[PDB]
Amino acid sequence: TSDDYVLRIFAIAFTRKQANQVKRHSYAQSSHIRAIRKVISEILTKEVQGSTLAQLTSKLIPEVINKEIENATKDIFPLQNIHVRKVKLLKQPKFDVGALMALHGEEKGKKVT
Amino acid sequence: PRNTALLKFVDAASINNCWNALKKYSNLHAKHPNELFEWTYTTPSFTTFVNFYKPLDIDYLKEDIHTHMAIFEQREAQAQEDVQSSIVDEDGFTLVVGKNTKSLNSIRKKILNK
Amino acid sequence: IEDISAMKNGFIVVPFKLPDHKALPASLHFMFAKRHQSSNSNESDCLFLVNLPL
Amino acid sequence: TATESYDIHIARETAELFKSNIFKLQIDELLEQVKLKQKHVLKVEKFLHKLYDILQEIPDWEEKSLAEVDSFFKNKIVSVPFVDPKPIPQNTNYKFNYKKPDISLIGSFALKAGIYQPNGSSIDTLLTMPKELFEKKDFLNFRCLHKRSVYLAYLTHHLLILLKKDKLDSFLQLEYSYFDNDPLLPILRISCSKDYNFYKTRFSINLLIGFPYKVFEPKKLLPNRNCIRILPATPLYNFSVLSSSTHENYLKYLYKTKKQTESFVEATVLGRLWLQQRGFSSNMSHSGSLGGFGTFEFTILMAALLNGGGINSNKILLHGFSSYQLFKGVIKYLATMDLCHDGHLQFHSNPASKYIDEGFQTPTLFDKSTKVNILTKMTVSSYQILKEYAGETLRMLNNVVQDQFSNIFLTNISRFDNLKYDLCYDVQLPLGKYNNLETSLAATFGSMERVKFITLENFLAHKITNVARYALGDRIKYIQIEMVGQKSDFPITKRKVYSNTGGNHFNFDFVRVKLIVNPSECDKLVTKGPAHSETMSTEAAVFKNFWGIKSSLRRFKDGSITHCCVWSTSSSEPIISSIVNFALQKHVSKKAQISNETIKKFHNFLPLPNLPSSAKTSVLNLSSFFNLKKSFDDLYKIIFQMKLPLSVKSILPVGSAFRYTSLCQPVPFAYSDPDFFQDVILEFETSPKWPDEITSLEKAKTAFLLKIQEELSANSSTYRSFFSRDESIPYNLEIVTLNILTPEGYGFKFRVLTERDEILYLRAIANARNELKPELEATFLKFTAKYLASVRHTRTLENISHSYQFYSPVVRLFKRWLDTHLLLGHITDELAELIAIKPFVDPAPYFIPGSLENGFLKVLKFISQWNWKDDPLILDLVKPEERLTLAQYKGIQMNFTNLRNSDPNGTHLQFFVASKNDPSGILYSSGIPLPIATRLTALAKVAVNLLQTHGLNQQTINLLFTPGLKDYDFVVDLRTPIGLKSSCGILSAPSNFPENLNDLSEKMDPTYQLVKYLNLKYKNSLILSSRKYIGVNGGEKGDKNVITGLIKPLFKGAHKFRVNLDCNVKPVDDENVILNKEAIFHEIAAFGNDMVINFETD
Repeated sequence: TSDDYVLRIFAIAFTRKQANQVKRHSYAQSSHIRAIRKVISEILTKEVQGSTLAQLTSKLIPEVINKEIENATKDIFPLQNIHVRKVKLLKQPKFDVGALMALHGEEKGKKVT
Repeated sequence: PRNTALLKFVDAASINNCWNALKKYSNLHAKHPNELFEWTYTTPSFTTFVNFYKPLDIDYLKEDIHTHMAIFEQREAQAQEDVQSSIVDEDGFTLVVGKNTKSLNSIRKKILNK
Repeated sequence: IEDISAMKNGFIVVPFKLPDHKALPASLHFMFAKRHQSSNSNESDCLFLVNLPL
Repeated sequence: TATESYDIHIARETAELFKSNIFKLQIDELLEQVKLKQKHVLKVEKFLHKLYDILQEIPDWEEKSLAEVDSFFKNKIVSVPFVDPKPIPQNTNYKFNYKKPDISLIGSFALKAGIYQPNGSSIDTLLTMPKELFEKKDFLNFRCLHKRSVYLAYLTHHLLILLKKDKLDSFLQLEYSYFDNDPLLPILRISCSKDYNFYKTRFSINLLIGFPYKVFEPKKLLPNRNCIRILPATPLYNFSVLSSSTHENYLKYLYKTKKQTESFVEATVLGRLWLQQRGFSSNMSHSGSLGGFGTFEFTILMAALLNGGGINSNKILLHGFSSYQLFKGVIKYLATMDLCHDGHLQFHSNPASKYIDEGFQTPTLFDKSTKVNILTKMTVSSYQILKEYAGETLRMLNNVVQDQFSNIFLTNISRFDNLKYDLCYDVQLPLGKYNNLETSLAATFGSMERVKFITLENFLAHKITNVARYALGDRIKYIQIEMVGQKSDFPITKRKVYSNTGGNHFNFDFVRVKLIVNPSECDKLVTKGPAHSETMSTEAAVFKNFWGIKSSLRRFKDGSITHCCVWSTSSSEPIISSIVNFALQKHVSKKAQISNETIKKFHNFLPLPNLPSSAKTSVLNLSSFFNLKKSFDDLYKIIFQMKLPLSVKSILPVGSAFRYTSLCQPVPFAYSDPDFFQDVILEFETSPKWPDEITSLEKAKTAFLLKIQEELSANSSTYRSFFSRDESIPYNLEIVTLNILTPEGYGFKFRVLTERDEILYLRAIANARNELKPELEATFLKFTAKYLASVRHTRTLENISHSYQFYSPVVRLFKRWLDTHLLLGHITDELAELIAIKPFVDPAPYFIPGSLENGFLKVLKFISQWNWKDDPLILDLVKPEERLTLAQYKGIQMNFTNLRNSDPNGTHLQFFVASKNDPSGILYSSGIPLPIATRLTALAKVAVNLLQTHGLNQQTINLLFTPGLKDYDFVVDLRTPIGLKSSCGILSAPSNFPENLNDLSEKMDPTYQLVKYLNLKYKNSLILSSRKYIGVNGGEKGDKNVITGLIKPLFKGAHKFRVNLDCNVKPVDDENVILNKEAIFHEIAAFGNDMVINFETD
């Protein structure tokens, strides 16, 4: 990430059938599945390197990355369920009280005698 | 034509009379410069400055977006139907039609790029 | 200095006396004018004006 | 084993291939420019030969009484320098001698290393005093020092007799001085006025008095053995007498060194130049000064490191090594190896060197030849800053990206005290008399105190370091004391150094308490101490009798019961200043005066908002920023759960208040601030049916924002919003911005970015003509500079600012620097801020800047010494230890090649500021005149030169901060009819928003759009400047704005009449036309008819 975090993201997807279809299955072939995995990997790495971790969390809040994947891989194959399954940490940066506190939004006591 | 302007007249008699008055004004400046006119500006004031820093008229913007979207969709429909309405040449040649082409201008300018 | 009223190219001199300033030690604004010839339809009987004021 | 060892050595050499090239070039270059002449060598060697004839024809004498010596020295003009305490006949049973001296030469000019210096150098001359003159009990009770003093004085008097015999009094002057600022050891300094006058060679010969080889017991001469009776010892005096006994085996073994290695002379000059550029010399640092490390200590360390240094007696520096390799070896050892708190070194210089890992709170270098400890004169703080600077040199050499040889070897950082260090405090102490000390001092200076801290200068220096370090603790990283007013030169007629400056009869004017501050813990309101138990512990007791009435017993938020001392935070003066005032008032003297007037007036020049508790609000506080973050989060919530026909994607702020770069601290409902409406982008999901026309695209954006405003006014009627136009980018007039007003009193302008703007701009730049290509290139350059690169800059700089909180005041103050100097409106904000951030992120060779004044002085210094024509600004905008590599390095450098082939004279580009978030570097520095860019650099040059010539003071700082008001042609002083200080938010308050947007525009000031429209209508012939922050730059009430003017010489000259001139004209004759100054002046007067007051012209 741009704030030096190392992250691993697992994303899953599902094919769907058109309404006009009468075939009871809509599989995708090998060039299809390979191109699909490629373009979703592209949008994944591109967006996580265009954003920070804070904005990344607020980006995964509305699941607008999956809507982006749909409206980007729309020109390959019809999909019904697209999801990011997993997010795992690998290496954490060095802690900054500044970053954590400026995210979160200096104290005095009561004079014990 | 930067820092210049264009003053259209009504007819030849008007532009001739104005040119005669202008050469007479040049001769008047040559002979006696005191009789010449004074230029007065419509002096911009705080009303003009709050006009410049004033918000936009909501109904004006609304009628603008309505009419321009109407004429713009008219243009876009006309262009796409004209280009993918199977334009044929005079001696039996057919223009190549493709998936979602709405622009003969893009046909010719993409040939210009390539 | 006061006899410059016509250019050799065909331009004329139009001087204007400006309203004075309250703290300045009238002043002259110089404009130029010439008829413009063109075969355009919407450019008939036009005066090409040079050095327009504000 | 051996083969893999040769493999790792050739791996070192392959990694060190190119640096060998560049560094052999650089070292032979600078050694050419520093090397002496053999002619100077031969002149001075014949001079020392004539002096050797004099010193061999001086005669000798025997035992005489001290009273007879006093009679002799009151009969003759020369005064003997008896060091306090004076010798007395009651405790001096003995008498004196003088026999032949053992003569030698010492110094690097005896080590065969002579170099040219601006001020002068030293060729030390050792005169060794005889063992027969030594008694078998002379090291006790200053008696050998009295023998040395009478030896020196009789030698000076007979040298004066022989000199006035040999006529040399016209050219040869004699003085007394101190060898390496040690107050107990006086030496002679013979110099020449203006055949044996060597003035062009600029030397000044030292004559010392020494002791022979193994003359006193190292067992009774070790630092832990006493020498003065009345049990503590005198380690400094013991080291002085022992090294003055064994300078001679030092130079014989170091000639052995020079016979075993080759490039030693050049490597020692590298060390000497390192010391004389970072600020160190050989003089004493225990006396409230800095030094103790010259070429003498250097060559001892050099022999010691060739002798070894490691844990297991290994070899680190080989004799087959070069000047560069000797320098890098000693700097890696000094950077990685601790000597004061961790361990110490040992070597037999007459087996192979060894590290021993016990500490003695003193830098400890051990030679078991005559049992010497070499670095006892350097203090703990001096070795601390030495090892920090060694780590800095390690970083500078470890940079394989940049060429930092300039920042290592061109910068005398001790040119400016307030730029080399961070915090300076002026302390005046009128002590008085040594007998008045018992009432004028808070500590005790008795017999044991005199023994341990023989000089009162040493004692006061050590006690002020102790009290300041124990009061401050972790709130600073380093602590130093400079003593202004110290002189080490006294005439031959006086017994010692005498002065009357500083309110007393001692040799100092005042004290500069100097601080390298820890930035993270500098403004903690509480000073945490020991815990709380049933019995009062030792650390709790020393806390109690150290703090007194300030000490207290407190409970915490967890309830934690510790000893703590809280203060009150002040915006004008810092907590470190308050605590150092308190400590230096209570534990040193009740009459000393302490001030930090430069930091006080800087913090006073920083503006203050009209919010409650702003007087005691700190500089690092972020409360208004946090509140605008909460309000923006609420607006983010509302407009995120808003429903639109297209599902929304991105709501990203790009605002300056979010980038911590705002001038005025943002006050709620302050609607006169130019930074009140901060920009936030709103990106949509991708879609296939975008309009492919740019005007209808921006109209689709206005339709987006129109239904946004409609739904907002329909659901959340407390929110008030309207539409405003954005004309910052030309030829795109339909960019209409949505301004929203929160009920908290904050404003945000919404601008939509999508996938089609840069595509349609690329379509336009492909369709346009070649003559129109640079203008549209500039428009697209400004477009992608404002839209996306600003977002990347905002996010990464927010990360870097939350790493470096101390960037936020200086990047706010830096705008205040050039707002007053008429040069922000011509230059881009990101360009200005990167110039502001560069010395922070690249602190070579400074300290890391932990103070506003230090950072801003670094900034202005870099602008001034920036040879912008030659060297490009490459920045690595990263948190401290994504980093840029060598391929990107050479790519930016080849971009610089295209830059200096496209524009040499600055007529198209001046400042090449580039980082990761711009591969361009040219993307930001357009829209500027070359006279304006060169004027910014030359104004910085005037600032640095005035800093160099007239120190630091209030008048010079006010001259740096005021506008010059000169080198312009015409100046228009304007006025606004209403004051704007309360509405813009500076305290010397608007309640809520009015019910009228025209009244809001009435409060809004039109000066910026007026000046920018004048610049637009006269861009080709005029370059105008003004103020945009009228509430801070409009006097005591804030209604003043000044419009100055510059005319290009191209239109100051006379040119022919054209139809494309774009200027106001007047003719001189039938063909020649010049500008109409009075017409332009009456034009701007009629534009500002109700606002103009004063108007002057040259």
